[PDB]
Amino acid sequence: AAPTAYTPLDVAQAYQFPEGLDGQGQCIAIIELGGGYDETSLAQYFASLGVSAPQVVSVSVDGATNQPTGDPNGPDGEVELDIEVAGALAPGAKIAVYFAPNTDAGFLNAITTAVHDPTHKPSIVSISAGGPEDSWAPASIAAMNRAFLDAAALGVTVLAAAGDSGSTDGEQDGLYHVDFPAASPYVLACGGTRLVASAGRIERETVWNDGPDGGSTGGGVSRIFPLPSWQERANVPPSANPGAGSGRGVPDVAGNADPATGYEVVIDGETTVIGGTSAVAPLFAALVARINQKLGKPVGYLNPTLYQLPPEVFHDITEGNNDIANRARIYQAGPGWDPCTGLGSPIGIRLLQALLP
Ligand SMILES: [Ca+2]
Repeated sequence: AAPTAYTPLDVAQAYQFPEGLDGQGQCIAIIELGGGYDETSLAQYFASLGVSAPQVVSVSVDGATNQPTGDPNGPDGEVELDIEVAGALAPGAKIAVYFAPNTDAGFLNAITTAVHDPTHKPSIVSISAGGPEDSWAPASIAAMNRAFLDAAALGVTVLAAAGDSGSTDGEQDGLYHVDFPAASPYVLACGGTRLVASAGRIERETVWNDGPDGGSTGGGVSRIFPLPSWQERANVPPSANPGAGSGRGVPDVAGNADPATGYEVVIDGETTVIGGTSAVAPLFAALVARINQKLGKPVGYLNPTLYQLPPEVFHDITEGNNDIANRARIYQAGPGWDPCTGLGSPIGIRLLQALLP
């Protein structure tokens, strides 16, 4: 009931991120289509958490640059949240922030620029929500999906927030929708939960759903991408939309996103609390950076592997739903993979152990 907040370190601790690793030698690319960040907030924040501040650099795509508007409730909130969560948890990694115009081509160009970047050479790319998959021009979906396929072939991991408006994803057309890029089978789709945790244990973790007013995690069944071969044993249900039909299930994993149990951050000089699935992609980008550091080689495309690992690697979320439109409870969490939280929240050290040869 009482709203709370965690520093990113608290959340990493709850998910048992592997100790002694900080992402040294890795580079995490973060895609942004607006706003900016200021060095003052970043320095104050990293100093406050006691971590050595990671190097953060901006990359201009199609003429766009780092331009904070100064409004803590504007786009700077998302930009600084992304950098602060990733940087606080993989402080040994270099962070490259790619700014592009807010257009389909700018978004595509930022991704490809990051993936093929010979100067920054990122091994991981973190992206926020981009909109209901069926609101996208088909040619844009194809181009974006190919960019993700290329990243997978190149050994670059791509993570994307699943959305903040539940199973309907902000549309009021009487249908359920999943968000893109999360829906691409080549992206690690990140859903959201409400986490109640302390240093040594998770007291409770449920689906993030604060109703129409407070938001809810995206999740569902794609109407564009077929059910991947590697996801056929996850028990993805048919789409809830009349006509049903199988399709790629969203999300793949999930982590704390509820603003009511949000992240303490500093935006435009102001200490405040922010949530949303935009926090989850960078959170897990940091985990992957630590794992890549230990393995000595990037894990790249992880989806097929994740779905074949033993379930002990994940914390299964079984309670809650992401319906903020009606009383049907579509979709609902339950034992095993579900369309609200996927495989659940990863247990960092067990995931690393499972990936060690
Ligand atoms: Ca579950």
